[PDB]
Amino acid sequence: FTYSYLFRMISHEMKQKADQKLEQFDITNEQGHTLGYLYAHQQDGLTQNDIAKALQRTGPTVSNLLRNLERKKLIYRYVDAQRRKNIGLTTSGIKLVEAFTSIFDEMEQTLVSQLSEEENEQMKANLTKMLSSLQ
Amino acid sequence: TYSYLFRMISHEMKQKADQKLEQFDITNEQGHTLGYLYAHQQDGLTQNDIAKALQRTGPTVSNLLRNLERKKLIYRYVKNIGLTTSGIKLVEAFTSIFDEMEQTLVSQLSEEENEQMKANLTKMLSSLQ
Repeated sequence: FTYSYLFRMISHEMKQKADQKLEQFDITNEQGHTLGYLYAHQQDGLTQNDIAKALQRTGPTVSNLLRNLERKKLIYRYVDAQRRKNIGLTTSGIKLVEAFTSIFDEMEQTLVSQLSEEENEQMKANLTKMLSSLQ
Repeated sequence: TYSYLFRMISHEMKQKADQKLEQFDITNEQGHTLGYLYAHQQDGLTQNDIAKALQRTGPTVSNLLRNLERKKLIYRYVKNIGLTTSGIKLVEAFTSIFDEMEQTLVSQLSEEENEQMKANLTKMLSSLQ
């Protein structure tokens, strides 16, 4: 009945559904954020350390994740010419990020199709006001 | 998008909770310790008991308890750790944080906007199973 219970149960359930979707590509939640992160910043060169930071996880944890992604050849790496290893997405890696990026859009549409046009509009405005009141 | 909004809100809700908690001069970890003691006092807890239930190291708990004891929120006897009356009263007071936050949000919308808002969220939550 409370907004705290509703907001948290939804977020929880949304993550549960999204991860459910990502596992059909045999990708975990964290592997998903890593891949997505690389897809959004492959323009200049990311190091294992950059990923660990933005991801807020330990080097050895990140190292083991890149290795797993690496064996599938979804990423590759080259030493920087300017003592650090840059990580890059492979073509299949880009296709995979594009494939499950469409699934997330699909989830957003399913949620929307749950309310009428007017209800969606009001819901979005009200969620915004509440998001501000807390900020 | 709903995904973005629901994640940002859950993030801010969490912070708001901590911010209010800090108004009692209590950290999140300190709050959990007190709460743990509040619900598991009946038999007598040692630092070890607290550390394992909280999944924290001996020094962390040792530090937490020391901070708490200097405020007389807890006490110890031959060593079991117990919650004092002010400690129990403080833990009960934590409830106002959830209530205050619920009302602050509610007061953002009209009475009907709230019923609509809550019914729609319930629907969305169901579609999510």
